[PDB]
Amino acid sequence: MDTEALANYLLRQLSSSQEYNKKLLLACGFQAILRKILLDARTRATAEGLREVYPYHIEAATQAFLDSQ
Amino acid sequence: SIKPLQIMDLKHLTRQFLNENRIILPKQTWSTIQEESLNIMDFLKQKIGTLQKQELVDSFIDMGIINNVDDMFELAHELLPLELQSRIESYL
Amino acid sequence: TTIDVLSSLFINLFENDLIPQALKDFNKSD
Amino acid sequence: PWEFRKVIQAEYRERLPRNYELKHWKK
Amino acid sequence: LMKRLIEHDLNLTLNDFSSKTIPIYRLLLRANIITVIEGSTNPGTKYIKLIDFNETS
Repeated sequence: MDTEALANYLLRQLSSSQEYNKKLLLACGFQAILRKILLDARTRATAEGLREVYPYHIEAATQAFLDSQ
Repeated sequence: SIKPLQIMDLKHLTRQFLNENRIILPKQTWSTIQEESLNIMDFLKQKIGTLQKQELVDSFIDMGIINNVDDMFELAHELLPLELQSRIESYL
Repeated sequence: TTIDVLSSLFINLFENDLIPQALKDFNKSD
Repeated sequence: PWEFRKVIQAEYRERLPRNYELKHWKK
Repeated sequence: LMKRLIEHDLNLTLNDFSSKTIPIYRLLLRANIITVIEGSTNPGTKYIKLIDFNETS
């Protein structure tokens, strides 16, 4: 699934070069924020210390993300 | 509800991201990221209700992802296929 | 994210605008 | 008095968290 | 900037790259020949250089 395919997804839920660039940048933002959520999940996984990023780590990452944004 | 995005698509996207930082994900973790992607998308629609270059750089700065437009097209370079980030550079 | 804005606005509308509109007209028409 | 948009501009700011940035308000 | 990139000097820093030449650093980023060093030593004045073509491994 391409980053421009993520832009296509955001286009499908949202609704030509200028709009193309706008939607590509929106896809960049969505991808970066997904990466941020996963990175904060890894950070929470560091606090607990077991093998892998169990689901409540992504959960806690989302609450911290909302509490800071 | 038609909003959800597939778990396999998230797997394919995050596989490349694992190389920049190796996140390892059990199953229910995949299901929770898929479920909370809906909340993330709604929160983004709140944060970004309309698309503009100044608007998107300001939104991503507010998000803490970047510090300036320089960081913004650095992110675009590291997140987009080669020709595209040049196309966006023409837009900035 | 806006449920008790919606209901409060509706409830606020009725006692703030509707209720006095008929009440004053009802009082006037003796 | 009738216009509810002016009321909501005050309601949302107290409603949502301060760190919940109301920089952009969707239609 | 070229006589410094060719020698791969670490003094190639984005604050030394003028506003007129920061786009050239962006072009080099697109080229990806530059080792994209996320310099943690010093913020803002990030040090970036080309991968040394002379280094056999």
